[PDB]
Amino acid sequence: DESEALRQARKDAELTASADSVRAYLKQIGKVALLNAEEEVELAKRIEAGLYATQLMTELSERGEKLPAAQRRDMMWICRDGDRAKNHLLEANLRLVVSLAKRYTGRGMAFLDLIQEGNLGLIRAVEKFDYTKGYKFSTYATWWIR
Amino acid sequence: QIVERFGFSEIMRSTLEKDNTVGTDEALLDIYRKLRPGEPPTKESAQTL
Amino acid sequence: LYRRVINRNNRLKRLIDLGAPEIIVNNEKRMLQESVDALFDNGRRGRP
Amino acid sequence: APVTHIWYFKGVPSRLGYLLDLAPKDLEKIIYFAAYVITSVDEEMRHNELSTLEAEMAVERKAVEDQRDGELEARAQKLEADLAELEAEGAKADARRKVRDGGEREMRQIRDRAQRELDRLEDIWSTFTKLAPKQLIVDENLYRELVDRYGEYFTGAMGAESIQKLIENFDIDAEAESLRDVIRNGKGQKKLRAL
DNA sequence: TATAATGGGAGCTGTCACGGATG
DNA sequence: CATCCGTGAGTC
Repeated sequence: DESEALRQARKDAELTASADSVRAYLKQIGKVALLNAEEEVELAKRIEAGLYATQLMTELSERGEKLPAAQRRDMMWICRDGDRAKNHLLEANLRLVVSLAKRYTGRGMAFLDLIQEGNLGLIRAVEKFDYTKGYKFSTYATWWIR
Repeated sequence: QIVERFGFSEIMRSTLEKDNTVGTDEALLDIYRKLRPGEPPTKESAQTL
Repeated sequence: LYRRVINRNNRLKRLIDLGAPEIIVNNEKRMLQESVDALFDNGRRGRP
Repeated sequence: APVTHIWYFKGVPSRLGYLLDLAPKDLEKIIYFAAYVITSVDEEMRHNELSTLEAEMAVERKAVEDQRDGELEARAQKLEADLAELEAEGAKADARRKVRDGGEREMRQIRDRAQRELDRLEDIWSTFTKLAPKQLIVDENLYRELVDRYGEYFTGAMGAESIQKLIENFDIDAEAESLRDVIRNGKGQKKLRAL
């Protein structure tokens, strides 16, 4: 079924970058896999922890005193992982923006400028997301991207 | 069927012989690869376009 | 054409400061490159 | 973020491409974010650890090979065992041929899946071994693997600013004389492009 | 601004004669 | 010596 030829011919195509600037961006997004409903919940959990460990140290830096070497580092890793989870959620639902940015085409503003401004809303959407409500990420996102 | 319909000529016999690859899958993949480089070739995405 | 560059230039600034993933930030930079190029010489590279 | 003047890039012959001895088609894939480019590499640090790095990479290839040879064995065991279990049931010998060819198909995939891993690990080691400025790493998953493994040993960037750096570390006087030596050599085609 | 929603879309068509980079 | 891209092709 799966020939060696196709397996080679698949990596040959995917590796080559098309000339179209719109197409090239579409190619990039398709790499990341769409998120499961509960997979979204995990990232949401992570970001909260990450976004929270950040709010701690922020005000502590102004007042002065800092955590010990074992606490701060442990605290710091959540901050990285939290900021990493945020990027993972933005990359997964990155298709979502492109889905409803194609409709506003031909209104005096370029497609790419629309997708970007849409992505820009998606970024704010991922910050104020709450996983306590049993709603998928896709719904609270849409209202923010439009 | 290629030999049947276009066999009355030597220029088509000379073409099917100099043909690089054979196979229905391999032909679609080949055309796909030359039409739109940059996109993953499924046996279903080359049949479609 | 000026308006296109400044618009995308100031979007790059927001994206950089928001700590946006490289996939979005790079995309902006590319558009900016094409934006500035379109201003200097339109149609030279790609469609006008 | 920096951005290249389109006049000195697309204008033929490509002035930037002539300057950094970079291919016109390779210059595209860099400036417009389609392929990463090596900006600098700590060649000394690579050498001082080259031996140690070789051994580490070597263990991985083995650890991959060892699972392959073990996984293949377990399947060969179950192929032979199942072919005898469908023999104790008394099935038609032809119905055993389907099962026989099935296993031989499975083992082939196992051997191939591991082979792609080895070839990936091979192309990784090769690329890092022969890493130098002005190289284009167009495959992204390689570059990522290349960074996570040996990120300490080279400076890799992408886009217009990466080209900006190349121009900064550019030795005009040196590249000038080096081209003059190629001019002193009789060989025409390479003297043409050097002229 | 909390149901859920996740990879675009028009191509453009009838030159001509030439130099330079590539074959 | 023959292909591929870019730049020419009268004035009011």
